[PDB]
Amino acid sequence: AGEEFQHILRVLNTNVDGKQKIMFALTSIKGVGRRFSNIVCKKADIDMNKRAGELSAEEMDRLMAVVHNPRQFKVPDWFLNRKKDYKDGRFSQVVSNAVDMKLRDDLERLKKIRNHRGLRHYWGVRVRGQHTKTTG
Amino acid sequence: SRVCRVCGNSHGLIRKYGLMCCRQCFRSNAKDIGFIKYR
Amino acid sequence: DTQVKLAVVVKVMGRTGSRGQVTQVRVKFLDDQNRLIMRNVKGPVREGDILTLLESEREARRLR
Amino acid sequence: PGGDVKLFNRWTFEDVQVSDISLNDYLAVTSMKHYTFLPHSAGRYSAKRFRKAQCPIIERLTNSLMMHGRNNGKKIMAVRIIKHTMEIIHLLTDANPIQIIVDAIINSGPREDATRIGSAGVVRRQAVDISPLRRVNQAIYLLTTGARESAFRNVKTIAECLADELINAAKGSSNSYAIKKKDEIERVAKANR
Amino acid sequence: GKQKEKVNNAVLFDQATYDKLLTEVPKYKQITPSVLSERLRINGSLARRAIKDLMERGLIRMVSIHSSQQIFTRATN
Amino acid sequence: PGTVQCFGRKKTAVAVAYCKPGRGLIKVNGAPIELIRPEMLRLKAFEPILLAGRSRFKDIDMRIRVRGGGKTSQIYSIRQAIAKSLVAYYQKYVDEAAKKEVKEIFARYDRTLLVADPRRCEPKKFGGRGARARFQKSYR
Amino acid sequence: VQHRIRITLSSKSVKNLEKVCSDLVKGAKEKQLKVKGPVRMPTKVLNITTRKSPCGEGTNTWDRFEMRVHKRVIDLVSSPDVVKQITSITIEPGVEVEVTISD
Amino acid sequence: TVKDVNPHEFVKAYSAHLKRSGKMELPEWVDIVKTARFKELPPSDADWYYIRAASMARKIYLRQGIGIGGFQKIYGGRQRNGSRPPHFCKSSGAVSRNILQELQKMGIIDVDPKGGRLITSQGRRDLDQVAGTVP
RNA sequence: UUCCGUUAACGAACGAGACCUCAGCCUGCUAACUAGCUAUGCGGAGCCAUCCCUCCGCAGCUAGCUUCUUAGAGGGACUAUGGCCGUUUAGGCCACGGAAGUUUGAGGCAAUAACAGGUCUGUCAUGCCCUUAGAUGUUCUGGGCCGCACGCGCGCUACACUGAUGUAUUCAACGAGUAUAUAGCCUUGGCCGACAGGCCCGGGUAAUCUUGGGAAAUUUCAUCGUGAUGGGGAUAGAUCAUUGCAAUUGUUGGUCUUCAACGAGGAAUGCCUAGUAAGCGCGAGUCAUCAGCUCGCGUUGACUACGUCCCUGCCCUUUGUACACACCG
Ligand SMILES: [Mg+2]
Ligand SMILES: [Mg+2]
Ligand SMILES: [Mg+2]
Ligand SMILES: [Mg+2]
Ligand SMILES: [Mg+2]
Ligand SMILES: [Mg+2]
Ligand SMILES: [Mg+2]
Ligand SMILES: [Mg+2]
Ligand SMILES: [Mg+2]
Ligand SMILES: [Mg+2]
Ligand SMILES: [Mg+2]
Ligand SMILES: [Mg+2]
Ligand SMILES: [Mg+2]
Ligand SMILES: [Mg+2]
Ligand SMILES: [Zn+2]
Repeated sequence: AGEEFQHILRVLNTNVDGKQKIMFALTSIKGVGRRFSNIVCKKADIDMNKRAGELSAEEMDRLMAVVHNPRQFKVPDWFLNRKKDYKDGRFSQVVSNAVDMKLRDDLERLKKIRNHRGLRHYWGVRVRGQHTKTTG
Repeated sequence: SRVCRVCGNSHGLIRKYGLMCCRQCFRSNAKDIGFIKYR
Repeated sequence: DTQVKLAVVVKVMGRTGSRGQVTQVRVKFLDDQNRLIMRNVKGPVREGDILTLLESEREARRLR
Repeated sequence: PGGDVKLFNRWTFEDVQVSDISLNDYLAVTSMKHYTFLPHSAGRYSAKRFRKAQCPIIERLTNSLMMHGRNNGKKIMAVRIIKHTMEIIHLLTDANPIQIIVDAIINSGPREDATRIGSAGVVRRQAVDISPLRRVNQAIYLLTTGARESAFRNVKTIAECLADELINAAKGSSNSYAIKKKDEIERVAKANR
Repeated sequence: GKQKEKVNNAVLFDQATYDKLLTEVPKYKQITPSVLSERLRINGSLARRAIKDLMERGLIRMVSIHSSQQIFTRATN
Repeated sequence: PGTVQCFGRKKTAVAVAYCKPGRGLIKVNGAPIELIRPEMLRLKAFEPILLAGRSRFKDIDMRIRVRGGGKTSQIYSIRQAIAKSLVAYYQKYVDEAAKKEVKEIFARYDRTLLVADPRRCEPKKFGGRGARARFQKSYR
Repeated sequence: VQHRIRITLSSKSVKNLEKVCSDLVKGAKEKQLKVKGPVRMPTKVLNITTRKSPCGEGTNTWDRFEMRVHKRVIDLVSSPDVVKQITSITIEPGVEVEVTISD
Repeated sequence: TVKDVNPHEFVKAYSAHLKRSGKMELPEWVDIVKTARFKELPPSDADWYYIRAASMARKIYLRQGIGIGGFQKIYGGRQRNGSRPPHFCKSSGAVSRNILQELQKMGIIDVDPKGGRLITSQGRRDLDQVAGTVP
C-alpha cells in the first residue's frame, strides 16, 4: 500500500520508473551509474530498501540537491565524471542532457583541431587503436 | 640488442636460466650442454 | 487389445544393425516357459535381463 | 530389513518397493549394499560394462543434474538440489520420497524404439526392444532434461521444478516432460512395428 | 507475476496475502512451500519473500531457510 | 599405552589421524569434526562414526591433521583416516577378532574407507588443452 | 677445537654423486666423528620446452628437455684440517664439493 | 573456545561486540570505498566495517605475524575483465591497515617484531569470552 | 609379421616387444634442524577455577622418532591362483586376493622406401647467379608491418535465478627469482594513499626469503525477481598513475561516466571412453612494458559405449584392369 505510489517520476527529464528500487531507478538518468546512485542514496540519507515510488518528495529534493552539488556534500574529487575540465577547469558531475552536449562539444573541438581522434570520429572508423581488418 | 651466443640471430631466443641461445642452436647443442630428452 | 508380456533373455546371440547398435537375443516367456523366440534389443544387455514386450508375436530371424 | 542407514539421516531405505520385476535388478535401492547417507560417492564406475547398475539411483539422478557446461563438475550444488527436491516431495506427498523417485524412474522409461536396420538387403527403420538398463538411463535422462528445461528463464527454482517433475512422473500423469516424451517415442516405435 | 513490482500496490498491503490468499495456497497439499507457490499461484518472490517473514512475526506458518534462497511452508498443524 | 598415527590419501590431499586413549574427542586441525565445513559432504566425514558407533570411540581422542588437495579430497582423506586409524588401534591394542569385526562393517559399506584411490590427474599433451582433448580441426 | 662443518654436494648424475657421498660418510665414520647425513634435498629439474622444427611448418610438435640436479648435505663436527684430510680422496667428474662452516 | 564455535555465528557475535562495546573511530570515507579494485559496489551492509574487523581479528588470533600485503591476498578474489579472461586481484590496503591500527587503538592486537601482527593476551581473552557465548 | 602351428624352405637382420621417464603401493631399509611429528617443560586464553580438560606460542642432550615431507637402495604383478571355453596349444572370458589384473595408467624412443612436403628469413651450413660505393653492405632519423566496404580459420566474453552482486568462510600443484647498481631480480614487513601507486627498514644465488605459494570455481548468509533486468560489457568522454629515451593510430593499470549486438544460433562441422570431457584458476615462454596464445600444473568432476564396418580411412588375402605422373588415371 503506497497510496500515492507513483510509477513515473520525470526526475531530471529522464522518466524514472516508480516500480523499482531507488538505487536502480535513479540510474535511468544519463550520467548516474550504480556507484553514483549509491552515493546519492547514502548522502541524502535514504532507506535503500525502499522502492522509488514509495518515496516522499522532500527526500527527492535532497536527491537533486546532492546530484547538482556533488562537490558540496563532500563527495570526493575522484568520484566525478568531469575531472579537471578543459573548457573551464572545474570538477563537475555532468547529468542527463549535458552528457551528450559536452560530448559533442569535445568531438567538435577535435574536428576543428584536425586532431587524429577528431578525424577518426568523423570518418566513422575506430578511434582507440583497435585493429580493423575483421572487426566492425 | 639480445642475440644468440652461437649465431648472433635475433629470433626465438632462449634466455631462461642464462642460456641465451636461439631455439635451433639450443636443439643442436642440447645434449652437449646436458639437457636430456626423458619424456 | 494387447497386454505387455514379460520375457527373459536366456542367451544373447549377436550384434545386428548397420552400425552394430542392435543386439539379437533369444527370450523365454515367464508365464509359458516353453516359448523361446528371437528378438532385437537396443541398449546394453546381458544374459538374464528381463525384457518387456508390447506385443509378443514378432519374431526375429537369424542375423536380421 | 534391519538396515538403519538413512539418506541425509532422514529418509529410511526400508520399505521401498520396486514393482517392475523387469528393472528390479537395475535399480539399486532394495538391497542393503545400496543404502547410503549421501548420493556423492566418488565411485569408480564406468570402468566395466554394467557396473553403473550398482550405482545408487539417487547418485545416478544427481550425476545427471550437472549438465550444460556452466554446471559441469558442480556436484555439491546438485546434491543440495536433490536434498531440497526430496524435502519438497515429502512436503507434498507425505510419503517416502525414495518411493516417489523410483516410481517416476519406472514410469518414465520407454519400452520400444524405432531404428534403421538392414533387412534382407535394404535398410529401413524397424521397431526394437529396450534393455532394462537403457530404460533406466533414458528415464533419468528424460526427467532431468524436463526439469532443467522448466527451470530455464523462470522464477521457479530447479529444485522445485525437479520435484514437480518427479511427482508427476510417479503419478504417471501425462503432464510431465518425461511421460510425454516416453509416449511419443513409443508411438513412433509402434507406427513402424 | 510481477511479484516484486507488485510489492506496493494498495492491495499488497491491505489484506491480500494476510490470510486473504495464503489461507488456501499452502493447504492444497495442506503443506506447500511459499517458494513453491511462486508460480502455481502465479505471484513470484520478494513481494513474497518479505511476507513469509511477516507470517513468521504473525505466528502462522513454520519455515526452513537454506542455500539457494530455498524457503518452505506448513499451514497450521 | 594406546597411540597410533595413521594416514589416508586421495588425489593429492593427505590426512593423518593421531590417537590417544582419551574420552570421545575428534578434532580436525583443532576444530570439532562436527564442523568440517562443506556441510553437504558432512555425513561423509561422519560415515565411520555412525558405521561403528560413538561407543567404539569411548576411549580415544583423535587429532587429525589434514593438508593438500581440495575440499572434497580432504573430506575423503579424513574418512580414510578415521577408518584406518580405528582398524590399527583395534589391531594393536584391543583384539585381533574385534578388529576383523570392524573391518568387515567398514568394508561391506565401502572398500575405499581402507583402500585409497590410485587415480591421479593425467598429464597434458601438446596439440590440445587437456590430456585427451585436441585443438579443433579445420580443413578449409 | 670442534666446529660445525657443512659439506654440500651437487650433481647431475645420481650415482656418481652417491658414490662420493657414501665415501665421505664412511671416511668420516672411521674417525668416529659425528656425521649427520646424508640429507637429500628436492631434486631440481630445469626444464625447457622447444619446438622441434626450425621453420614452423607441419604439425606443431615439442620436445621437453630436462636437467636433473641433486643436492646432498653432510654434517660434521671437527676442525677444518681433519675434514680437508677426508675430502681429498678421488672425486668423480661432475660432483661439486663446496665445504663451508655453519654458524 | 573460538575453534569450537562456527566461524559465521562467531563473527556475527563479535561484530556485534565491537559495536556496543564502546566505540572506535570510523573514517570519513567508510560509506564510499569499494574494499577492492575488482569490486563493483561498496559493501552492501552499512555495518560492514565491524564485520570486517570481527572477521579480521580472528585471522591474527589463528595465525601470527600477518602483514598488510598478506591481508590484501586474504580478502582478494576473482576479477572479471569483461571480454578477457578473469584473474585474481588483491583488495585495498587502506582498509586493511586502518582496521589493524584501530585494533591497536583498542588493544586487541599489536604489531610484532620480526614483522607482522600478533594477537594480544587481552585480545585473546575477549575473543574466547565471546566464543563462550555463541550457541 | 605377437605366438601356436602348418610347411621348399632353413637359418638370420631391423621394426613391434623388451627398454628409459613420470604417476600409482611399502607404518619394511637408509637417513634427515634447509622436513616434521610426538612427549615433556616453561608462556598465554578460556573454564567446577587449584590441578585436570581444550586451543595456540616458545626453547632444547626428548625421542627405544621417521607415520606424515624429501630422495635413495630395493621389494611388488608374473595373468600368479581358481572356474569355464580353446587343437583342450597359443590364448580368451569370469572370480577371490590384492595398491594395482586394458601391456596398471601416461609419455619418450621408433623400420624400409618415399615427398621435387617446409626451411637458402636460425647457423661466418653451402653450389651457382646478382649486387658490392651513387651499395641489395652497415648505421642513424622518421613511417609501415596495426591501415578497412568485405570473405575465411583458431579463439575470448556471453545470452542469466543450476545466476549476478555484496558479506562471511578457505582447500592445491607445477614452476620462477643474470652485480638484477650501490638495494637490484623475486619481493616479506612498516607508513602514506579510495584505487592506481609511492617512501623506509630488510631476506633470499634459495626445501632456508618471497611462498605451509592464505588461487578460483566451490560453500555460506543476504540483495535482486523473468524485466536486453542489477544478464552482457562492446563503443566512447574526461581524468590519474606506471614502464620505457620516447606511449601519437589510445603500452598497460586505476576512477567516474557512456550500456551496443546478443532471446542458446540454418546448411554444415570438430574433439572426446575415467580422475577422462567439461568447468575453475595458477606457473613458465615471450618480457623494460603488454597473454584473449602456447607449453605445463593442480582443483571440481560427469553422460554414454564396452560395439560396428553404415560414412571417412587403414592393414592383409583373393579377384578384374585398356591404369604405371598410377582413378586427380
Ligand atoms: Mg529459474
Ligand atoms: Mg569463466
Ligand atoms: Mg607403453
Ligand atoms: Mg636452413
Ligand atoms: Mg629504422
Ligand atoms: Mg592452432
Ligand atoms: Mg554485470
Ligand atoms: Mg559470490
Ligand atoms: Mg608489443
Ligand atoms: Mg607471462
Ligand atoms: Mg604467439
Ligand atoms: Mg572384367
Ligand atoms: Mg601405360
Ligand atoms: Mg575418373
Ligand atoms: Zn643460434
